[PDB]
Amino acid sequence: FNGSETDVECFLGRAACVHVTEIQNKDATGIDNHREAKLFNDWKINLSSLVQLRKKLELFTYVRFDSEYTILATASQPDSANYSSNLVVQAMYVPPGAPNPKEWDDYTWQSASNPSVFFKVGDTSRFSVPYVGLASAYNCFYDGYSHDDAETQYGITVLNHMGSMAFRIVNEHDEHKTLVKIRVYHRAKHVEAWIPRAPRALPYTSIGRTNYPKNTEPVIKKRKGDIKSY
Amino acid sequence: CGYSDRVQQITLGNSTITTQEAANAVVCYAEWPEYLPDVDASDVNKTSKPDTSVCRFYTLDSKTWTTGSKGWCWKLPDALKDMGVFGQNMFFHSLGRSGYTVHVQCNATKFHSGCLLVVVIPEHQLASHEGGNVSVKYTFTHPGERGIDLSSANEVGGPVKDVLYNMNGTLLGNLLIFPHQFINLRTNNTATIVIPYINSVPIDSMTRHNNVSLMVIPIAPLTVPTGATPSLPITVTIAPMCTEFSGIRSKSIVPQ
Amino acid sequence: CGYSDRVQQITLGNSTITTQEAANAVVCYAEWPEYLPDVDASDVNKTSKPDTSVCRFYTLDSKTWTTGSKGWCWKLPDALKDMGVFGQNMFFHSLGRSGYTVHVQCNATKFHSGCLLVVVIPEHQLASHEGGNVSVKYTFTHPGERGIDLSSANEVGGPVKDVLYNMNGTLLGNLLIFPHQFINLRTNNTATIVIPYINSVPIDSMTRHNNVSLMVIPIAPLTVPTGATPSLPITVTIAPMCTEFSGIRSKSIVPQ
Amino acid sequence: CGYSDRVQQITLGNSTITTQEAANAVVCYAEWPEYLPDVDASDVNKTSKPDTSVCRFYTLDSKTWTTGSKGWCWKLPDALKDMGVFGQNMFFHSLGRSGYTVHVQCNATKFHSGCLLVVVIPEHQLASHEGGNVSVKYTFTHPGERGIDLSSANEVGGPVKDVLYNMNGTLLGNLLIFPHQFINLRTNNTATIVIPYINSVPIDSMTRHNNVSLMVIPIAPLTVPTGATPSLPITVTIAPMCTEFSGIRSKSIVPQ
Repeated sequence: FNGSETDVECFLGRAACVHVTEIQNKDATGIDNHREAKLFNDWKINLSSLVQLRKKLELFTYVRFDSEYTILATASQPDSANYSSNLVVQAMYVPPGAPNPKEWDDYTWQSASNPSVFFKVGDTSRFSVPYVGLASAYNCFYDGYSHDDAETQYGITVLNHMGSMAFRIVNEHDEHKTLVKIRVYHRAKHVEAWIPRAPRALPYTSIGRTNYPKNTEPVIKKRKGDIKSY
Repeated sequence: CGYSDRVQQITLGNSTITTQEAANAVVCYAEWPEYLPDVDASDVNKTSKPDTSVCRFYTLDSKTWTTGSKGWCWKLPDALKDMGVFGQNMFFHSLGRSGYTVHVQCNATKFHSGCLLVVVIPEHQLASHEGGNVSVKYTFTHPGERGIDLSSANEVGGPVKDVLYNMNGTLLGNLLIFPHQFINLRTNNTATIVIPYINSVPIDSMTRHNNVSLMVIPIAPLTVPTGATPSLPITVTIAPMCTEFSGIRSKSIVPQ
Repeated sequence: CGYSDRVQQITLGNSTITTQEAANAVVCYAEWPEYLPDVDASDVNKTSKPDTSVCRFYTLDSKTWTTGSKGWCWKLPDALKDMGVFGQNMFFHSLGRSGYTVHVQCNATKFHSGCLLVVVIPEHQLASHEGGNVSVKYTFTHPGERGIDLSSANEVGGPVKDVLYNMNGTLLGNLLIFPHQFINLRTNNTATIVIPYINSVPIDSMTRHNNVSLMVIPIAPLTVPTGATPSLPITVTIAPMCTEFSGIRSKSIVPQ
Repeated sequence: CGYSDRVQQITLGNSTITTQEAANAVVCYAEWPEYLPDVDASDVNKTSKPDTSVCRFYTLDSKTWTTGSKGWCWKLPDALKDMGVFGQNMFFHSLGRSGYTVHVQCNATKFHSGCLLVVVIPEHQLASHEGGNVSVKYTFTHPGERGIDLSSANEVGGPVKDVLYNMNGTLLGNLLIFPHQFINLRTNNTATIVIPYINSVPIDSMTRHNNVSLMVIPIAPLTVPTGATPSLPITVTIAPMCTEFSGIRSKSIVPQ
């Protein structure tokens, strides 16, 4: 049938929870909790977290996306009571090949041409980031380092980077506690896949490196008795 | 007259192989090894055409399929590094387009029982012997002409030698959606795979990037009749067809 | 291309045999197995047509041609008694018309030397082990799927096991005016005999009457090369072709 | 259908040989064995035509190619002296014209490794065992049906038995500008040489003059698989074709 059920576009185009995070806004410095998960967060997007622990995309070799990040932010601190008074959240898609913020009140939240959105807490925002790929397809499964020269990092192959999401709060006034949970749902459009690949045996042990984990249990099942079935 | 198998002269440059038993051909996909990545740039062309002098059948060293053997794995564009005019074009330039034609032949008598699986795996990333958040540092990956040599040659620091996971985490009988052909000693003694060029970037360095791993692995063990030698040879020949390079009128000398 | 022997799918009902080496065919006489005993009775027909569902290739048990072996003999319409829909049509009705097609196959390697004689003998009356004015009481005649089994299985009260007189008083090399074909391990490994229906009465009970004895007998002894097994298997398959029965809209149940 | 080698009935007189494996034919030169030495003498002819009754395939004794064997040599018009109607025409007349057709066959199984060289040498003068200013007195030259039998049968007074000098002073691998064909047990088992008549005088006595020596010699030694017989047979048959004699209505009786 020519029905979009078992084709590739329906196959990968569902929206899945990636990158649960939890931020707040307190003060300039205030109480010494600034850097780890508070006042801002950068993700450095990678579908390597929870696309069923990298399976359906790893079934193919070469893909091309057109992503739709739908950021669902919510107020973990009782929104029913308060902790939501115009709590405007700022998202930001920092493209690959651009500097990353590492502070809440930092210059690259307001800089030039960095796509940033603002929405109410407890509401959503829909994106459409086009195919930001260095290669003509996303090399999800690549053999080779970056150079025999200086060589950027290692065969993680972050050269075909997709982007980097940044989330922060524009608010003030340390007298109180708030907490905001942000949950982004990636969805891929117009997915064009190439070069089918045999599936993995184990759940993985690394991102980027196609390593199979040590100390394994048997992935295949013993016969219930002998070759004699039933 | 009688049997008329395609065993005539495939002579090509310095290479005059023409050793074909049951000369049936399986190509990787519907795409043949094709030269042109585009038409033109609306300009006069001095395009690097080495197909007149790269299309030789560069054979390899022969490898001895014993009963206690597990498999062999060569990284295909980097197996031919220290050899041929193709290797000197590989170091001499940087970037090149290379479609390959791989002809694996196994000498076997009528009396030998066994089966082989040849398989061409595009962009075969490797699994480490460490098996953690580290892999081989690409010294142990592609020795060239010697292969990874999975048959009971275990080592430390580089790739794993586990044959069921085929350095990939995948599964052995599940590997056949890659291009493949079975060498059945009842039926045939050789196998041919026609490999077109495959990369998301149309032109690429083969010194840096390992396009293809080639694996020949025994699925069924070889049972020779007793009183014979418990070893059979595997010979693999590569004919890089419709091969292109980039560094036209540019490259002077780089020694390594 | 090359050798193109008739080894294609002879699939027929539940049977998909298609094992033919040198697929030459010898029919019994000039008459093929033919359905119609007449045209009509100038009347509308509900004639029993089971050829849609009787024409399966009902194989037998395999029998091991050793060096010390003499022969095997099955009574053909009564060999298939406890088996198939044909056997249940045989007890279920009484009278039936059954032409047969017998395909005897012997697995043999290139190295085995010997010859067999298959022979189809119409109305083969038996000679007793008593050899007087008494024969077998038709309990020891047709065991079904097991045969008389002439190879050194001597018994008392029933038929003789003498192979030169072939339970007939006749002579071994004189037996060939019956339909026959020689299985020569130099040349072939199988034999086919096409048996049309044969009886002086056009329709007859096969529970009572033994139409055909089938004999496979080794004329030349089997000499295997030493170090191999001194045994070769014989497989015989029966495809009852153009088979007809009489008891239309009549038979309810008879158990036995 | 399939392989269709020319193995059909070459029946000829009392001879019905038709044993041809890979029945390719090499003739000595461009000239076929042809009857007529001229047209006529402008006169009515009673020309001796024995081709109706001389063209039989007169075979020889078989000779056993062992591993320790060197070669065999028959003098061709005088090998057939004590035999056939051709021999009685040879003593019965004096002069005759005889073209020959020599078919050397070697029985060999698939498992035997070796090569033979047949060679037809016109006017093969002999080298003596004395090796001086004397040769054989033509008693030890042509025993007939037995040959010189070079294989380790050394003697005194007659020809040498040295196989490299082939009783000629010539050299073994240099011998092939004479008509020849190699019997390679991988490829063939027999050889045919078609010998037209050759002499500077158009008609000549074959009792006096030895036209042709026929040599069959093993270039490569025969390696049988162990456990088999270390001997293979050589059978040579001569069919004198387009054979003519001179003594028409002249010869009464000469006994010897």
